[PDB]
Amino acid sequence: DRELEELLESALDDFDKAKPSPAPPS
Amino acid sequence: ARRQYHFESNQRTCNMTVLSMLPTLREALMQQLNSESLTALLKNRPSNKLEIWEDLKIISFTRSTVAVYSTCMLVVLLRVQLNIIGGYIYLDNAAVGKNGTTILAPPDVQQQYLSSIQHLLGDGLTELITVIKQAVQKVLGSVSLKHSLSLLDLEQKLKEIRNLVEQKPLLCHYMMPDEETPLAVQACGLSPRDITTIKLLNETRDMLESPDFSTVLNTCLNRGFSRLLDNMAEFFRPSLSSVSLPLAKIIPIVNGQIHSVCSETPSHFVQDLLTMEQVKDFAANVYEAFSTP
Repeated sequence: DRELEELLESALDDFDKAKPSPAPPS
Repeated sequence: ARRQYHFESNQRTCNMTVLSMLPTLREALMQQLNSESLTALLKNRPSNKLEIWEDLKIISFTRSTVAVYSTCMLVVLLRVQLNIIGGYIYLDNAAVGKNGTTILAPPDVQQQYLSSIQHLLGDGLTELITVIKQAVQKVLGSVSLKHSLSLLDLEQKLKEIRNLVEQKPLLCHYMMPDEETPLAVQACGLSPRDITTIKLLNETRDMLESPDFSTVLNTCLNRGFSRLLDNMAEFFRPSLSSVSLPLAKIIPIVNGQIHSVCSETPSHFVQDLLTMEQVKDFAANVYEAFSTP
């Protein structure tokens, strides 16, 4: 209901956090 | 004989081909299941964010589940195709000795045969999305964004999705159109005059329907889903303890997996499949069969 609101806004930040890495010998 | 030598180069050709095609698979999935556009709608915080989240729930899980199936399909289907055509090329090569022999698989036949792959990347993919989307809907549709799943609860959800998919049509149906289909949708510019191509497609269909192919694909799929689960494990951590996350928090994690699953930079995921000994043994049986008179 309102715990919902803070959950959805928190989840949104997690899309960038979930992607893969980059590499140095290239 | 001198076959193992021709067989070994042919295997890496198959590897080049997979890596070469992953961008195309990835790009199609991401255009057809565009979750990044829904997250951009939420970034400019709108009114119906609940409606958009329930959409994203389905899309993220569908995309990643389709990513795993289609990638495993691409690998095994190419192992079949390349070992069928390779075996024919080998016999054409052995028939240059003889006289009154013409070549069965010249470049234009090879190329038309191999273009059959467009179904998997094309209409088959689209139909797979449709079937998997329906399964995710069934399994996750009525599950609140607030519901928590541990890593293993998530694994179990993925298995329930798989059981719905692997029991309306056989998996062979997404790799190849049904025979009752206009020839034209089965290979690029395919017509009744392409006798040899039609014959290769028949033998391919035999292979795809054989139980050994069923086995290899099932093994690949089990590995793929395992590895998908492994890639996600770290996000169910915090430091050796594991947590149950609410579904809304799991969505972004599932969403990002396409970048690892369909990774031309051979992610450990794809190279994983390309080095499986089961896949390699199956390939050698396919090649031995198509390269003997």
